[PDB]
Amino acid sequence: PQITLWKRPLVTIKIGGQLKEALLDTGADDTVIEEMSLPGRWKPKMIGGIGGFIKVRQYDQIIIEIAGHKAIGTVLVGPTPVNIIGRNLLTQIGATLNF
Amino acid sequence: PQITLWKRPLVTIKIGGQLKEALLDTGADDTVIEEMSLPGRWKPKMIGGIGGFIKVRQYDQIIIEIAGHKAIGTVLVGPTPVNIIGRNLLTQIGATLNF
Ligand SMILES: COc1ccc(S(=O)(=O)N(CC(C)C)C[C@@H](O)[C@H](Cc2ccccc2)NC(=O)O[C@@H]2C[C@@H]3CO[C@@H]4O[C@H]2C[C@H]34)cc1
Ligand SMILES: [Cl-]
Ligand SMILES: [Cl-]
Ligand code: NA
Repeated sequence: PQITLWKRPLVTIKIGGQLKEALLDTGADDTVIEEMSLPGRWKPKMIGGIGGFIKVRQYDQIIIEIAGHKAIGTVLVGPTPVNIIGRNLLTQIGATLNF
Repeated sequence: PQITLWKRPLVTIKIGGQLKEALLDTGADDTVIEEMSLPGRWKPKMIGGIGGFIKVRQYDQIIIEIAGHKAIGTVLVGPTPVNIIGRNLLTQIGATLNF
């Protein structure tokens, strides 16, 4: 699709068999999701947002569908105000910015 | 142009007679610039994201040139760690996300 930006670019994602809403976020290097259960081991990560640095849990090689497109990659879990799909997964679905 | 997302989508902007580097950010409703002077009236605002809230000054009807494309709108000024071009101005330059 071609997504205009008059409204937030919200999509449905599927992760762990569950549907969630998330924002397509070119300003995010990484994908950050609200608290949820994921399989496997996690690693620590500090990320810096507009209001400072939070701790998240980094899970690698997670199956995730984004607007019907299949991806497999890193998901950060923690106290984000919105689920954000960052560049690590936007690249996997072939997303570009155009003007 | 077509901008891939392997790296941060940074562009040069012209704002208030100054050149800055800013991120084309589909996850930002609003445009947020590091401390600078702008002309005209402003009012305070609180904006939130990862890490919490920051206080900014809201300037309306500010002309910005974004990668060569002129656009007018509201600009928030304050202690952002990165200059962000949000949806309020991305729409005006005709930016879309495509996959
Ligand atoms: C009302 O207007 C606005 C304008 C902007 C913002 S916001 O900046 O909070 N934000 C909103 C998102 C909903 C979180 C845009 C986002 O695209 C930031 C932009 C941004 C980049 C870098 C520093 C501060 C802000 N990205 C970022 O949080 O990415 C993570 C934070 C860091 C950065 O790269 C990774 O991506 C994830 C996890 C890591 C809030 C209100
Ligand atoms: Cl505006
Ligand atoms: Cl349009
Ligand atoms: Na003004």
